[PDB]
Amino acid sequence: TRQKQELEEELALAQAYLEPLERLAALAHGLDKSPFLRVIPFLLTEKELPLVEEALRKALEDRYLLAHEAYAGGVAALVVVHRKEVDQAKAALSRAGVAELRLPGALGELPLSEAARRLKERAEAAPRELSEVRQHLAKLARESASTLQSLWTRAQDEVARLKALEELASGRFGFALLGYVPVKAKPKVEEALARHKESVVYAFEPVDEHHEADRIPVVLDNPPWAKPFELLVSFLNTPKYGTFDPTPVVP
Amino acid sequence: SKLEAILSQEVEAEIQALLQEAEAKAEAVKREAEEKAKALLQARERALEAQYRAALRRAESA
Amino acid sequence: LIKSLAEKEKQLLERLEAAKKEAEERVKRAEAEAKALLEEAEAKAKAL
Repeated sequence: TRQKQELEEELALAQAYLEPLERLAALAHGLDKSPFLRVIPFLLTEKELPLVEEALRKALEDRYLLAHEAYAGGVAALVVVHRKEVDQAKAALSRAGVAELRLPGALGELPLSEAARRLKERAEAAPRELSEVRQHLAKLARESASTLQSLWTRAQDEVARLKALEELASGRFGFALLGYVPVKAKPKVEEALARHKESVVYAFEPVDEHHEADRIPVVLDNPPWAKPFELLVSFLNTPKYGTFDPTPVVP
Repeated sequence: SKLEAILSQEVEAEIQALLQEAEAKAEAVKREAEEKAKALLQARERALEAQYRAALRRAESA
Repeated sequence: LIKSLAEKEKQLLERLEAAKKEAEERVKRAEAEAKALLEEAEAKAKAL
């Protein structure tokens, strides 16, 4: 998921700008990185070429080759005079509205010929890796999801047990804890706690009555003819263990 | 084009400055080698002439 | 028009190679002249 997501980043930035870059590479095959004149590239809008070429008219008019040949989806306004002349004319053209092709990756960080070759390489390579990484993630799903969600269940069990383990009270030779059990769960807890050391001592207290009774948990326990309306009566809040069980009147 | 001919003229000016500096340094090298062949031809000739004279003085004294 | 820039860069590289060979030619003729002057001085000195 590092590899394919960054691959999709590079492929999305590549496929949208293959053909203007290859076009300016075929246009600038007489100067790749020649050390006399920078090549101001601007993939611009429709036929308003004089509005951005006014800076070139302010520059050398009988020289300083600047035009947009083809690929009318975006007019490839290339400007080429010199170093400082093209820099100042690019400043004036940006005052008229212009921007140079300075993108991330390899296209807007290297010379245009080899960068266009690298973009052709990524355009011819990347859907193969698209398909193969989908195939390998499908295999990874189909033969890893079972054991990883099984250990997820195990991890949730361990975290639940250890975070509930701090709800006790102890010093140095023993602990004590308290809990609440509904009365139709007494034989299960009794046979479960019959396992331990010398059947360590339970206190099955009948709960203290309705005075000082707000901390008591509540359940519903309705007969099974009226059972499936518990969600419909429990959209609202819950009673206070001493409030009437409201659930049979709705059936 | 105009700036085409300007850049071609700048390349010609660089070649011209290069060849003029090469001519100047080659002239200086052959000049100093000429003075070292000169003044060495002075020194060894005067030394050998003085050796010949001192040999004649010692021979007539003997 | 692209071939114009290609041929111009090619012939400018050719002119730079020619100027470099001309400078090396200056250097090697000057070395041969210095060698000839040393040989003349040594021959005249030996005969002298």
